[PDB]
Amino acid sequence: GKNLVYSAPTSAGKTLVAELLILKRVLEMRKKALFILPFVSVAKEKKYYLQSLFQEVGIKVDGYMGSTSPSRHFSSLDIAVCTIERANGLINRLIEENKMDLLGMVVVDELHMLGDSHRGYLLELLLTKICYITRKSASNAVQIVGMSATLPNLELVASWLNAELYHTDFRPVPLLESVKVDHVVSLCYETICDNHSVLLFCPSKKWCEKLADIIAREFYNLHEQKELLEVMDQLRRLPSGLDSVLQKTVPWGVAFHHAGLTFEERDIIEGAFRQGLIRVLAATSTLSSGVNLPARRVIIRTPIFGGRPLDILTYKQMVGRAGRKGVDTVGESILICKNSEKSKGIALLQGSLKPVRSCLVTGSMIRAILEIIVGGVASTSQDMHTYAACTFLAASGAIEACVMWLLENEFIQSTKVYHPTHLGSATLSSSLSPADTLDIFADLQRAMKGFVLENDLHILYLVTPMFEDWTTIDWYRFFCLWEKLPTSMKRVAELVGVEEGFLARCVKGKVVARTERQHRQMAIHKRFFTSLVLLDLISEVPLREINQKYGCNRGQIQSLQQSAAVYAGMITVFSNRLGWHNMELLLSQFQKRLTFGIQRELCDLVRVSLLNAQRARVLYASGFHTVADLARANIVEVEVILKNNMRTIWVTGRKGLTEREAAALIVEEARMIL
Amino acid sequence: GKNLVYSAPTSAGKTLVAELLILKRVLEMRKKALFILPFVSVAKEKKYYLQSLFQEVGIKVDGYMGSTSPSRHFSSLDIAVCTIERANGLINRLIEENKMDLLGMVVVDELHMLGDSHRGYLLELLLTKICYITRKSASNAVQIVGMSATLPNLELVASWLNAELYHTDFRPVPLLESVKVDHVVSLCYETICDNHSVLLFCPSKKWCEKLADIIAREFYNLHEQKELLEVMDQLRRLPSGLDSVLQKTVPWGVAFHHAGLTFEERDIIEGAFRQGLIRVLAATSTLSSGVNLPARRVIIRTPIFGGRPLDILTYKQMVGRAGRKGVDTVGESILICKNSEKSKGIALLQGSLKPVRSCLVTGSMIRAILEIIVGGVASTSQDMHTYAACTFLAASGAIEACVMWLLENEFIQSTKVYHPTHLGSATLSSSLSPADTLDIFADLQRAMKGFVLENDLHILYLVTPMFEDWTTIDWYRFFCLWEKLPTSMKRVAELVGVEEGFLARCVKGKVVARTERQHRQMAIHKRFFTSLVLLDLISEVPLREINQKYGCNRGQIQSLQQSAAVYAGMITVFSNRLGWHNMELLLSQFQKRLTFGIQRELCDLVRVSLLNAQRARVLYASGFHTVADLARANIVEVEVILKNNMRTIWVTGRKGLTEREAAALIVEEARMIL
Ligand SMILES: COc1cnc(C(F)F)cc1-c1cc(C#CC2(O)CCOCC2)ccc1C(=O)Nc1nnc(C#CC2CC2)s1
Ligand SMILES: COc1cnc(C(F)F)cc1-c1cc(C#CC2(O)CCOCC2)ccc1C(=O)Nc1nnc(C#CC2CC2)s1
Repeated sequence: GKNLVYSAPTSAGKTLVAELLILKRVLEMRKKALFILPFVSVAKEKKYYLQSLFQEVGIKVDGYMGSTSPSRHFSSLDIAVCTIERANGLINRLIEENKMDLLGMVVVDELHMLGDSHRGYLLELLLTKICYITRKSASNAVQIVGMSATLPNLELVASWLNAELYHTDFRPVPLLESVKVDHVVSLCYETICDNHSVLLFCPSKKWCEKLADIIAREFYNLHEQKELLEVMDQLRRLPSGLDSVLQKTVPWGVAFHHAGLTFEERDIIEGAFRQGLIRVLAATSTLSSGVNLPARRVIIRTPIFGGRPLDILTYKQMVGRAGRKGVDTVGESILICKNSEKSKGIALLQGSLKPVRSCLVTGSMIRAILEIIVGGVASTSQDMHTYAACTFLAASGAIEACVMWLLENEFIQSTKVYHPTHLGSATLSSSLSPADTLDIFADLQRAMKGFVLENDLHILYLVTPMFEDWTTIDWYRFFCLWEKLPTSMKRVAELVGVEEGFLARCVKGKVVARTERQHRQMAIHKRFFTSLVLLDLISEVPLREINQKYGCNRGQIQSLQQSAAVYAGMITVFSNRLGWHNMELLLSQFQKRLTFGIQRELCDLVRVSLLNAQRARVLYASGFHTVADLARANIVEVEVILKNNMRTIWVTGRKGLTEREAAALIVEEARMIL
Repeated sequence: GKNLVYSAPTSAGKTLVAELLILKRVLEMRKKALFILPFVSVAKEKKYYLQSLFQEVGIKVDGYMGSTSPSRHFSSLDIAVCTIERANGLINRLIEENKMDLLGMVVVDELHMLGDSHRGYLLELLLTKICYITRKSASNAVQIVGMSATLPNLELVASWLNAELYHTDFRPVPLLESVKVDHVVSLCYETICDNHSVLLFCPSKKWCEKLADIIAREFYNLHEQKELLEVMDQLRRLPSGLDSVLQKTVPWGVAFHHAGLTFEERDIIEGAFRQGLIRVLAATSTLSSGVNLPARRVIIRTPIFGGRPLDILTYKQMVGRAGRKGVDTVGESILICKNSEKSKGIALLQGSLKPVRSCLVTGSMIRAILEIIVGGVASTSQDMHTYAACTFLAASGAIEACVMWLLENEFIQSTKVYHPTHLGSATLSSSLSPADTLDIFADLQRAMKGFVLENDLHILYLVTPMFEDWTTIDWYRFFCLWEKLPTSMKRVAELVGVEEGFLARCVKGKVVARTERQHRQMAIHKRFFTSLVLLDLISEVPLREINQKYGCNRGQIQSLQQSAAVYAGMITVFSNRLGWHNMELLLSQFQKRLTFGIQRELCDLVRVSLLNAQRARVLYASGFHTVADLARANIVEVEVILKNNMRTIWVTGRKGLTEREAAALIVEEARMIL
């Protein structure tokens, strides 16, 4: 229980050590384990893997990722496979409730993210709080396990965490590198003739689509069918339908995988590839940091990705997916270069990843100071410097500046001793960034004076996140929709701040330059467009209909859905902690409605993990209006309802599931819910 | 008519050459002649002097200064004694109306203000426009005469204006500067016994008052009466009454003069000092650049003014007031010093004033570009660079940045010819700075959607200027007034943006730190406090009642009065040019009501220059409700009304006026108006 930080090339079973450590710790100390994964997809994959592995030892495994959360109290859980942001929230809530002693270990995967990143600082703060609380109260308190690629300063991280060090560059499939100067037809032909699949990464999404189409054309012209047809049918029965280009590419074992698709389509392509059924997949940069998806031959189209040299970490994690342990002898990754790109290619071939930074006036420091002060762990400035000493920045004078920033904005109160008033406690328990909480407070307080209850648009405007640019807003379409809007929605539009003059400016004049800080007025109209999209989402309209009506593809629609669900949950917690009972009551339902994009009727019927938003409606239309009603039904009835030995329906973390047994698991899990 | 730029010490008849030049030009060419003065008080004094000097030659003199404007069309005028800002506005209007050829000369006094100052850049833009128009369209077009103290780069100014150069250090009363460091009573006794006046310059208002108090006390302990009693009675019957400290200081030949007093009290004190009735006058830095008030001996309290060494220009214009031409032989300017202040004093005794800068992304450059483009004198970048060359900055590449700034904010439209749209023409005509015109547009547009006509407060909030901090707001009193406000005024308070939360924050907690640009919300509450003060002003409540109710002294109240009058006129012109007829109609009355602080009924009755706000009320309450009704009245009637050979009433630019002939002039001017 002396902590641990180790690194090893992926595909070497590096998570094996972590799984055994979780087993030993949870079985001996009977304490909790937090498994922190960087992204939601890998988080779900790991959650299902842990569930499958450990279901036989009477141990629960349920994770806090995305907009979801375990259906059971955290007390019953034994392993929590959460994400970085939600793991930080978990740590903050545990500190607030004075139950840190319940925690037995915090396993962290992909520790290299702790450096330069928009979410690495959350990991740094989480680990810093663990170290601080462990040092203040005492050698079996809380173990930390870390995983990553070859880190130049891995020993520095181990010293920071007071953990052992273990780094070995061993992989069952050695990776060979000998540059030999598109000329891809013969290469792909000789790769396929060897009975091997191909994974090729492209810089753009349209470029990936086009390359998949071209490769399908090559294979169709020049040169199992049952499983391919099964995958085709699986793709067909989806809310968003089947892509035309995907339609003409899939039958030839060639397809594409980009952020434009929906999560279900991406899952279908990934699962098809893992079986070898897809012989060519044109992916993008996102898949590099996605689920474990090995391929004998990996292809990288160009060192230039998005108008800049491809990152060394991205290249390393792309090449790490070259070779299969147990069936391959040697994998291969090829980076096609050019005369001008030869220098970039040779530069990327050599050199390890850059050193890990700290990313700590800065919003991260204000966040950390708030966390410690309102967590009741660093109240007096005497001990608050020990926390700064515990940070990775120290291990590798802004505290006074940030502390003042919190008192100026009434986040904390001074008495020598600092305390939170109500926005410090509402900000920390809400897991909202203190910088944006001022705007959130101002907007919510304004809404409660003049709220519009005719429709859900005013509630949607308050749970609409604009922390990132999900899509390039089309302003002519937006103006047309504004013209077509009813009066009920226009009332809320005027209330929030949307002006017809600004839309008139944008429809014809170029995007107004937001040079001045006071031009958050641009963010208001983007937020209103997003809120209209969200209203269409929760009105249960098809993804394609929204895509044509607003210009946002289905992938961006789903990403906005997840962001709005998480933001609605966060705002609900904020309002609950601020004592805004009517606001909390209005916002409580919306988290699930955004999560699933369903109407108020289906909220109870989506508590079954096996019931989608489309499957909730067909079961709801048939006459099942509640989980209890589902619990009382024959398998054959739901089977025929769904139909109106070969696998068609798709669900996350699935198995050899067919329509026959799919209905059986709906009632079985419905019974368990009761 | 070859322009001219000359410098000479004040108190040497340095304006005689200028008066001669205006006389000759106006009589020969029969063309107008502006006379730009820096401040409103000196502008009024010069206007009255020119009126007296040229009334016998059929030359009409009436200036555009402060919140006032001539009652007759500019066409009838022969000399316009305007201020820097209003002279710039006059030239802009002349350019807009394509009647620039009416101008025969532009005499500029105190040209040293061209350098470091918040109003010098207006002078630079004015002179640059004169030069550009003269050169683009030609020997005797528009003469420019200049004046200043000893200027290190006077020849540079002459070269910029392409004018002559004359610099002379000659004064009839050669000044004898002498710094020296018990005997104070003896020095005061020997100075006063010489039958000469003394002018002290103290840094603080309170210290000036207290020093005058101690000097009066010492004169009393060590101890014409009729004329001093006349001055005392003149001070007595003023709207602000008589100051107790001034009451006990005046009758000993001692008095004080600061911005705290009212314009009428300052005028009375200055007149009494000029006649010799006041022997000792403790003034402040403001009087240094004010009216021509010579003194035999000037004394400077300490070079430390406002926590910093006294300015060199300020010190020079202080010593310039030492010596009377015609009755005195020599002048003395003593600067008492201490051990620590000896170095600063010695530094101030030696050395001339610093060179004149230009003060030209900068708002001044945006203003200049807007003026030229909207005026139709530089529509293409080819010639606009010529205007840049004409500037004093050139004579001693930001245009592209400024032109984009105007296109970004829709001040001008590109076609490559440039034009104004509506806000470019409305911004130039109103003489509003383009930086603040965006906020003004946003606020006025928002008001027209939800205007409150119950009271005059919502109109006042839109004509309240917050370009400077006229007073330090006492937030406890403001909160008390807030909780005591009616509902009609609270409606407008909530409409504009005033929140009880911010007022509560300020009432107990320290003044909130406005570290962020989004915190113009502090300016809203200061503006509302100022608008309440203005509402009490135009409601015709006494100055003392406002001072007790709000904490702002009478001098600050009058300064805010003038600022609000000018801003109301500017906003009225802005609304007129933008085509806002109802807003212009509502704002049209308020300029005069704010100029005089009267009610709607007295607005017509104050058209007589010889009628204060108090003199309009006593005549109105009697039954004279119109200027025409005044024209039909006997002198004895108005005299008895005023009562209910002694010069007891004060009026600007007065003469041996008592209540007997004061009534006579009221009816005489009433007839002239008709
Ligand atoms: C109150 O906070 C949430 C509420 N609800 C949801 C859910 F509904 F989605 C998610 C959150 C959340 C969102 C982000 C985030 C984020 C972004 O990256 C993306 C969205 O926009 C802002 C930035 C980070 C942390 C949290 C969070 O606190 N998680 C937890 N939940 N239970 C917990 C417990 C417990 C007791 C056992 C001890 S800890
Ligand atoms: C439209 O502008 C005004 C309207 N009305 C008043 C009056 F009612 F007060 C004053 C102004 C004004 C204010 C400032 C100013 C200023 C500050 O320093 C102080 C206040 O806040 C902003 C900064 C500067 C210029 C002007 C102005 O244009 N003057 C003129 N009037 N007729 C003119 C003519 C003509 C035809 C013969 C050719 S030119």
